[PDB]
Formats: sequence, C-alpha cells, structure tokens
Amino acid sequence: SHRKFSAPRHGSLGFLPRKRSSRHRGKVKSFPKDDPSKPVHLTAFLGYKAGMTHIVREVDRPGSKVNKKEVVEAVTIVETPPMVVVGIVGYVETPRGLRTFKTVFAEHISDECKRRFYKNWHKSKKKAFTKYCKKWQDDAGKRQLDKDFSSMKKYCQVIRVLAHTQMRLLPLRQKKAHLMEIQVNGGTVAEKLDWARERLEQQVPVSQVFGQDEMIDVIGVTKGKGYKGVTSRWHTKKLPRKTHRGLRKVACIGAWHPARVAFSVARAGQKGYHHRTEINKKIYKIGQGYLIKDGKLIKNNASTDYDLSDKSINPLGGFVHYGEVTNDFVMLKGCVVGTKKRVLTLRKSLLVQTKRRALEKIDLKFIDTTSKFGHGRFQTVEEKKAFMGPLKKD
Amino acid sequence: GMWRFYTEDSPGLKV
Amino acid sequence: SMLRLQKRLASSVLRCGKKKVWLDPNETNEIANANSRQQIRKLIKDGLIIRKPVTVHSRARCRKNTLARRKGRHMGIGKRKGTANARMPEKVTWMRR
Amino acid sequence: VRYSLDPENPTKSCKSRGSNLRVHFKNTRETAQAIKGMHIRKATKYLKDVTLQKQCVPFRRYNGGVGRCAQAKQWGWTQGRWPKKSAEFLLHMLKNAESNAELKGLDVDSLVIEHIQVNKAPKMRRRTYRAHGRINPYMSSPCHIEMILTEKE
RNA sequence: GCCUUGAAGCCUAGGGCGCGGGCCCGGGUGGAGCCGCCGCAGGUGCAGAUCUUGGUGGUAGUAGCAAAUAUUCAAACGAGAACUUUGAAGGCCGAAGUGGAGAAGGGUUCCAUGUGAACAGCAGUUGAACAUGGGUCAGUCGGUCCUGAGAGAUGGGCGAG
RNA sequence: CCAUAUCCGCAGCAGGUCUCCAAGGUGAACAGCCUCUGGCAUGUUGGAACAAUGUAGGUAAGGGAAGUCGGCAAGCCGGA
RNA sequence: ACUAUCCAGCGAAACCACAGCCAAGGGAACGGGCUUGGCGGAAUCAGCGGGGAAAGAAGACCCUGUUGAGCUUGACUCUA
RNA sequence: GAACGUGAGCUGGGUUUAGACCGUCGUGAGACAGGUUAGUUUUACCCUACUGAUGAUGUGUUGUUGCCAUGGUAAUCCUGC
Ligand SMILES: [Mg+2]
Ligand SMILES: [Mg+2]
Ligand SMILES: [Mg+2]
Ligand SMILES: [Mg+2]
Ligand SMILES: [Mg+2]
Ligand SMILES: [Mg+2]
Ligand SMILES: [Mg+2]
Ligand SMILES: [Mg+2]
Ligand SMILES: [Mg+2]
Ligand SMILES: [Mg+2]
Ligand SMILES: [Mg+2]
Ligand SMILES: [Mg+2]
Ligand SMILES: [Mg+2]
Ligand SMILES: [Mg+2]
Ligand SMILES: [Mg+2]
Ligand SMILES: [Mg+2]
Ligand SMILES: [Mg+2]
Ligand SMILES: [Mg+2]
Ligand SMILES: [Mg+2]
Ligand SMILES: [Mg+2]
Ligand SMILES: [Mg+2]
Ligand SMILES: [Mg+2]
Ligand SMILES: [Mg+2]
Ligand SMILES: [Mg+2]
Ligand SMILES: [Mg+2]
Ligand SMILES: [Mg+2]
Ligand SMILES: [Mg+2]
Ligand SMILES: [Mg+2]
Ligand SMILES: [Mg+2]
Ligand SMILES: [Mg+2]
Ligand SMILES: [Mg+2]
Ligand SMILES: [Mg+2]
Ligand SMILES: [Mg+2]
Ligand SMILES: [Mg+2]
Ligand SMILES: [Mg+2]
Ligand SMILES: [Mg+2]
Ligand SMILES: [Mg+2]
Ligand SMILES: [Mg+2]
Ligand SMILES: [Mg+2]
Ligand SMILES: [Mg+2]
Repeated sequence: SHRKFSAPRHGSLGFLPRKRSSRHRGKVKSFPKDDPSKPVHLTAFLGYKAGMTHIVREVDRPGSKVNKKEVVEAVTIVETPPMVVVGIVGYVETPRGLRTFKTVFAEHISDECKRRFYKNWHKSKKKAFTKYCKKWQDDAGKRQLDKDFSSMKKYCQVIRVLAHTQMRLLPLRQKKAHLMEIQVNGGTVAEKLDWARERLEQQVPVSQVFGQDEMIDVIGVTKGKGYKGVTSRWHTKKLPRKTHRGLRKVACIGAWHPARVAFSVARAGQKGYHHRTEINKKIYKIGQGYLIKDGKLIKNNASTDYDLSDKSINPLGGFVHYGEVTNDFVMLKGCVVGTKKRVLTLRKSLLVQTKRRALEKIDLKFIDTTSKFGHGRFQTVEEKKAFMGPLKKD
Repeated sequence: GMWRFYTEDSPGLKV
Repeated sequence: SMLRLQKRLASSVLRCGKKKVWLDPNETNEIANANSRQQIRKLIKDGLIIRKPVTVHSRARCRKNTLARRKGRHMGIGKRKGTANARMPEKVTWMRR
Repeated sequence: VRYSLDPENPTKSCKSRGSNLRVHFKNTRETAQAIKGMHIRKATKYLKDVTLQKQCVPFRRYNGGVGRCAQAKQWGWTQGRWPKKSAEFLLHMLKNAESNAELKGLDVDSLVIEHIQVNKAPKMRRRTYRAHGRINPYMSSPCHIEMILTEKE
C-alpha cells in the first residue's frame, strides 16, 4: 500500500559514498578551457586557512532597500606566501583520454620539497635527484634535455607546471611542502614552454594570478566528526519516547519482496572529512605582508582609506589555534570548508560572470580586530591603555 | 530446557 | 608474615577493638613468637604494643551557637518547622500556671 | 614416550616434552607456528617482547572475533594479540631442552627449532548457573607439547 | 584340517575374482584359539522411527565476568605479589546500622601447625578447602513438674475382620 | 554461625527467615544529611581510550498540549 | 556517570539435510539449487535489522473421531 | 501499489481468553452477529544483503605526481515594482 501523506527525501544521492577521503590536499577535477587569444596566465594557487572576522562596507545596489547604506558581513582569511616553480610536465591527447608524455625537473630543489619524498627524513641519506642534477652541469645533458623540449613543442597539447610552497615562513609545526600541478592557459604550446622555461626555479606571487572583485572556486577537505548515526548524518525524525529498543533510529528500511537493502536507505557510519567543491566566492581584498624598508610596516594589511589607524589584520592574542600572519593574504566573502591550518586550493571560475551581484565593486570602511578568545571589546592595545589607565605595572 | 513463553500467551493467535 | 592472631589477643587484654591497636612495624620478629598470652603482656610493658587514643570529637561549635540562642538569635520566622504546640504546648503552659 | 616424526640424525638433536598443561590450546598452537624455524637465542628475545607488548603473534586460523593491530604487518597480516601465558610455558620448556643438549655435548649456539607439535587433551569439568533453574558446563581445554631441536647453522 | 616357526580382531596409494550380495591373497600391529563340507536350530543382516545409551564438532577464543560512591605510598615473609600482613593517608556503614548478643535450623563448620594437586566461574604466599591434632565442667541457667486448646486407654457398645 | 558466605531456595544466588540493647549536631521527630564507639575494603577480576545505539540522571532561546486513543511521563505548588 | 569497544586471565548456550549474489520463465500456481540471460576475486572488524515463508511449543480457532471430562435439566436406566 | 509494504521497527486504542455490569432470548447451565469497564507483546553473537573500515592479484622492490573505464547525480516554485 502507498504512503499516506507525501514528503521529500533526506539527503542527496549525488554525494553517496560518504566515506572518508584518501587525501589531505584538494585535487582539481577540471580546469578551465583555453582560448588561444589570451595572454599566458595561470589558473590556480595554494593557500592555507587562518581564521574569520567581519567587515563593514557601503552598498550601491540600485533598486534595493539597502542601497546607499552600510552592511555588516563575515569573511575568511587565507594566508598565501608566494609559491615556487620546480618542474614541467607535458601531456598528449589519445582516444583513451590523456597520457603523461614527458616531464622535466630543475637543477636545484630545496629540502622542504624533498621532504615530500622520504617518509623518514631522519635516518635517510637524502640521495634524491643527485644523479639527475648532474646532467645540468654537463655537455650531453644540455644536448639530452634540449632534445626533449623540442618533442613537447611537437607532440603535446597541454602543459602543466609543478610548484610547491614555502613552509619555513609559517608558524606551524610542519616542514614538508605541498606539490601541485597547475595548468598554463594561453596562446600556443611554444609560448608556454618559453614562458615557463624562463620562469623555472623562480617565485610566483598571488597578484600575478588573481585580482580584486573576482569569483573563484575553493576546494578542500571538510572537518571530521567520526562515526555517527542517522539522525546526524542524514537528519531524520527522532522517534517518540515510548520506544523500547531505542529512539534515534529509522524504523523501516524496505519492504518484503525487493528482499535486499537498497543504497537509498539511511545508515550509520562516517561523517565529515570529505572532499567538496564550492563556487562563486568573492575576493574583497589582497593584503601585503610584513616588510622592512628601514623599520617595520604593518599598517596596510588592515588600514582602509578612512580609519587610518596603524593596525594590522592580526587580532589581539593572535589567531586562535593558528598563529601570527606575517605574509600576504586574501579575504573571501562568507565561509569555507575545513578546519584551521588546513590547505586550500583557489581556482578561477569556469563560467562567464554577468550578474550584477558578481560584476559590482567594493570599497571597505572598517575591519574588526577584536580578540576572539573571549568577548573582545578593544581594537588595539593603545586604546585599551588610554581608557583604563596605569595598572600595578608601575 | 529453555523457556520461550508463558503458556497463557500462545504467540500464534488467529481467531 | 602473619599477625592477625596477635592483633586479636591484644584487643581482649586492653578491652579495645582492633582499630585502636598499635604494633611496631619494625619489631615484627619479636611479635610473631607471641603465640599465647603472657608472651604478650610482657610486650605491652616493654612498649612495642600500644593502645591508640580516641579520635577527637569537639563541642565548642555547639556550645558557642547555643550561647547565642540563649540571647535570642537563630530563632526567627524562617527557622521554624513545627507548629507552636509542638515547640511549646498549651497544656504544659496551663499546668505551670 | 614415542614421538611423532622421529628425527633424521639422533646424535645432533635433542628433545623435550610436556603433558597435561593448563593453557588454552588455541592461542598456544598459533604461538608455535610463529616460533618455528628460528634460532633459539632469537626466539627468547621474541617471547620476552610478547610479554612486554613490543611484538606479536598473528591469529590466522583461530581468528573469529579477534582484533586488528599494527605489528602484524611484519608477518603480512592484520590481526594479532599478546598471549603472555603461553609464552612463559614455552620458555620453561626451551630450558629443559637446552640443558639436555649441553648434557649430550652439543654446540649450543647453533641450534634450530625444527619440529613443534601441539595436541589437545582431557577436559576438566565445572559448572555455571543460569536462569530458570538450568545448569551448563564450564569446561576447560588444556594441551600437550613435544618438540625437537637440531644443530644446524 | 590350521595354529606360539604365531589364532581371533583391526589398519592398508598393494594384487585379484564375481552382474551383485560378498570373498581370496600380500604387508604392519597383536598375543591364544579358529575354520571348510552334509544335515539341525534360531533373541539372525539398519540410514532414518521430535528412536534409546555414550562420545564429539561448527558455533567460538565468541556472548559474557557492569545493582548498592573508592583507592594510594612504602616495608616484611617469599622461587614468585593489582588481591596476604604491618604501618601511614584518604573514605563508607551512621545506633529501626554493614555494630554486640540469642531462638528455629545446621552439625565440628570452632582453635593451632603445616600444604598449595583439586575447589574458591581472574589470581592467591590466603581460605568456611586438604591433612594432623585439640576443644563444650552447674544443688541456684534451661529440661524434668503443672495444666491449656485438645489427643487418648479401661468398663460398655458396634463391627465379616 | 544466626545471614548481601555456616538456614531454605540445585550454588558463597540483589530473594525470603522470630527477638533484645540503642549516643553528638540540625529539626516537631526512631524522617532524611554529616560525625564518635565498634566494623569494612565496594560486593564472583583489573588496565587503556572516550565512537555509534543504550540504562539512570540533568538543562534548554521564543511559543505553550498545536503532539497523542488519552497532558502517558516529566515539571509547578510544597514547612511555619 | 555504568556499559558496549581494545588488551591480559577464565570462558558457555540455543540452533545446524547441504549450503548461502539477482531478474524473468515454467512448477504442488510467491525457488539459495532447475532453464534462458545478468555476472563471478583471499582472510576479516564495528553496526543495523530487508530475507533466510529464521528459533520455540506434534495449531487452544474450524472439522472429523461410533475418544473424554466439568456443569444443567422435562433426556434414558438406577440409588442414599 | 510493493504478502490488502513494513510488530526480533514502535504502540496495543479496537477486535479475539480468564473477572465483572445492563437489555433481549433460554425453565436452566448459558448465548447475542447488542452496548461498557480492567487486562505479561520473547531471542541476533549465525549466512546473506546494506553502510562504513583494513587488506588482497600482478607490475623486480619502494615512493611522488597523475589519466580514465564504470557507476551514481539536483535544484524547484511564488510574489512584488
Ligand atoms: Mg502519494
Ligand atoms: Mg513499551
Ligand atoms: Mg572565539
Ligand atoms: Mg548465572
Ligand atoms: Mg533457583
Ligand atoms: Mg594369555
Ligand atoms: Mg541365540
Ligand atoms: Mg531382532
Ligand atoms: Mg545407526
Ligand atoms: Mg530406510
Ligand atoms: Mg569480548
Ligand atoms: Mg557489579
Ligand atoms: Mg557478635
Ligand atoms: Mg550481628
Ligand atoms: Mg539460633
Ligand atoms: Mg579460580
Ligand atoms: Mg577459622
Ligand atoms: Mg548516606
Ligand atoms: Mg574490587
Ligand atoms: Mg558476596
Ligand atoms: Mg523553551
Ligand atoms: Mg489534538
Ligand atoms: Mg494529529
Ligand atoms: Mg502523572
Ligand atoms: Mg562485541
Ligand atoms: Mg528470483
Ligand atoms: Mg508465476
Ligand atoms: Mg531455501
Ligand atoms: Mg531479518
Ligand atoms: Mg496437530
Ligand atoms: Mg494438539
Ligand atoms: Mg462413522
Ligand atoms: Mg476427572
Ligand atoms: Mg424424567
Ligand atoms: Mg499487511
Ligand atoms: Mg513482537
Ligand atoms: Mg519483520
Ligand atoms: Mg485493549
Ligand atoms: Mg472477559
Ligand atoms: Mg557517466
């Protein structure tokens, strides 16, 4: 017999194998396609998650009830030092898909990149790339490597670049770098090889990839929760109080004759630490680092054109569970996947953007640097002192 | 042996 | 070694329980060859076996607060739980009179 | 008495035995299949470590219910446990055997465990008390052991 | 007729027969009786019967060893200590008690010395276990005496008894 | 011995089995809460970590029986 | 908070033709085994409860039996 | 619709034992297709399937980076100027 009343299902079947992923770094399933009109540019970048805060800005959306007014909204802060290029890889297209055709590494590869190999760096001899680096200070290797770039101009269609991060520059306990392949999208194959062959073993900042007021994608692995039931993994009704063998359950599964359990029914297992991909996150700001002309400069991280206070992005007491940001960062609208200290991937949008809510532009007014380790009520130490006065620190 | 029911219940009931 | 017999006997001589009895943890040899009475009363006199004292239970706290309830305090409306007839009945008040 | 698999050279080998021992057959069997083929000095270290939870024994046939561990990757398996008690009684036996070899006049530090055999034995009888007036048996499961060591390096 | 120069019985990748029921040889073990023909006689041939008696498996090294707030440090005996003993510290019972004495019932469980097979659903140097020895004293404390509700002989009556 | 181990319940079984004695404090009180005299080692084993479902306890913004056969259970009031 | 979970130590039971991936077809008319197709990869850990027309009790409902017993009376034959 | 889906998933209001009350019937024990009140709902640790978790075949060993078969699959309606 049929169901008395009607209702929709609980959960999507798209995200079905709710298993804990086989990775810790976001993989990119698909990159944007490439017009051979464009100049040569990149598509993605690695950054880490620090923290969250909120922001005031002014609004010029016409036809609204909030126009020519101020609004308050949250953000996320993402730390992003400049990456480093080490290697090249060229692909080819075949009726079975793609195929990796040939690759090249550079002559000098720092140790923080070599720790990505060598599970146990402590009792190793560190004999990686020792023989491959000997055909750079050589004669036939100059003939041997350069007979290969010619092939890649001829028998390939897709170019990708290997880059890694700089992990000395962070407060974390970790020292291993993260590698990733990035696609070069531009005019033609020969250009991209020349562009890259020059750019090899050099640094790449963020302002050479992204700009202000741009929608992107964010790719990262969510936050673990462990083994859970169905009233947390799938959000079913709690049964009433008068049940005998438990309450936080789903009662019926199937009927008799399809005498098998179907994958459409709720079960009790893992939750969190999954892979996800989100779209259309805005960039509001790109911040500089700490740097030295003759002394320090930590203003322009967090000084609008209006407040004009010598303040940084860092709160009082620092960012919780993370540390202290001393580097260039980006500032996203809203929220993201994953815990703090986690590695994120930032990809350009694969679509066209014509909606006003994307095309608009922004100019900030105020940023909040209260401490999040309680109920912060002061922006800076200086105001904290001028208000209260001299304490027993005399 | 094992017990398995009270004899005034008689689990299979169909009048 | 074992000393439960020696404990039991000393209780009966001192007329205290077994929780009030002190044995010397160092002179255990000389106690274990005390499998009788008159092997024991020697040892009490020598000082190896002692009756502990009572654990203190004091009364200054009560004597103090009662010395206030005489003057009047700790007797308000919010310290009373039984009817007046229970605290001081009428029949008694009549007979005194 | 009469062993199984009488040896190949009765002059370069020793032997030992036990009967009617209050250990579990199942754990003890497995511990024997892991110690087999070893040099004796290696094995004494192996069995101290089990007692201290630094190595393990893999349960491969008698594995119903048994749990997962990290030390059984050396053996090429997942499961593992630390049967202390069986280890000791095996150790007491190696002493008896090692001495007999010294008595026959053999090179002690070149000896190999060739053949260990374990078998079941008569079962002891207790009872346990259950509901509705019922009784059930709380039986025991002991073991015999016999073993042979030879001189080969 | 066969046989301690080895009977029955049992095992057997061995050699063979008969359509089949079944049988004959060969090898090992074992230790004292056994078979073929013609007739006679019968407690005479098992896959089962929610068959009867005994034994053994998967289950399974699984379910379990969760009612009542709580243990720790050192030393001693000892082959040997999460659990014995001594001391110290922290805690519970809270006088209608987890305290000190007795009726009914049990019957040596009581006390010392020794033991560590078995039992004490883990262990134990401990035990209400095992072994060997010891222990209950009345003119006045109880019984014994009296009768109670009631049971029950004599004489008599009845009844096959 | 006379009972969460010497009695009956197949068993050292959360069951059941006649009586005597009976302190300090609060308070109307042999109620319940803490303590002294006298007794014990947490009631047929322990260590590590804090997933799911459970059993016993609790709390919840705003609304207040719309839930359900049914205000079932819980909660409010509570002494003088 | 006690468990369940992992480790040391001790360690049972009910149940069991052989066993254990599906659709349709026919068949004692609703198959794990047959037929035509789909397909098929060691050994295992915590759970949950769709199937095994899952376990228990030679169906108390209904019928039959020239099988019974409790109760009533204006059934039949007898009696204190 | 799916054993008039789904009780080792709930509940147990009704119906359908044992006690009992009224009306109608039967001389009567008792009956009602009439009404009313109170009334024990057992077991998963097995095989499979399902969800999650280790591992396995081979590639001389071991590690880093990556492609894709195959399978799932998601966005939907209303108002206002
Ligand atoms: Mg519908
Ligand atoms: Mg219920
Ligand atoms: Mg905070
Ligand atoms: Mg029991
Ligand atoms: Mg009983
Ligand atoms: Mg003879
Ligand atoms: Mg005969
Ligand atoms: Mg016969
Ligand atoms: Mg038979
Ligand atoms: Mg037959
Ligand atoms: Mg277990
Ligand atoms: Mg308990
Ligand atoms: Mg007493
Ligand atoms: Mg007493
Ligand atoms: Mg008595
Ligand atoms: Mg024991
Ligand atoms: Mg005694
Ligand atoms: Mg209390
Ligand atoms: Mg304990
Ligand atoms: Mg007890
Ligand atoms: Mg509320
Ligand atoms: Mg309602
Ligand atoms: Mg409703
Ligand atoms: Mg109520
Ligand atoms: Mg379990
Ligand atoms: Mg089928
Ligand atoms: Mg059909
Ligand atoms: Mg079947
Ligand atoms: Mg089922
Ligand atoms: Mg029948
Ligand atoms: Mg019948
Ligand atoms: Mg007839
Ligand atoms: Mg009768
Ligand atoms: Mg008549
Ligand atoms: Mg139905
Ligand atoms: Mg049921
Ligand atoms: Mg069902
Ligand atoms: Mg009802
Ligand atoms: Mg009735
Ligand atoms: Mg597809």
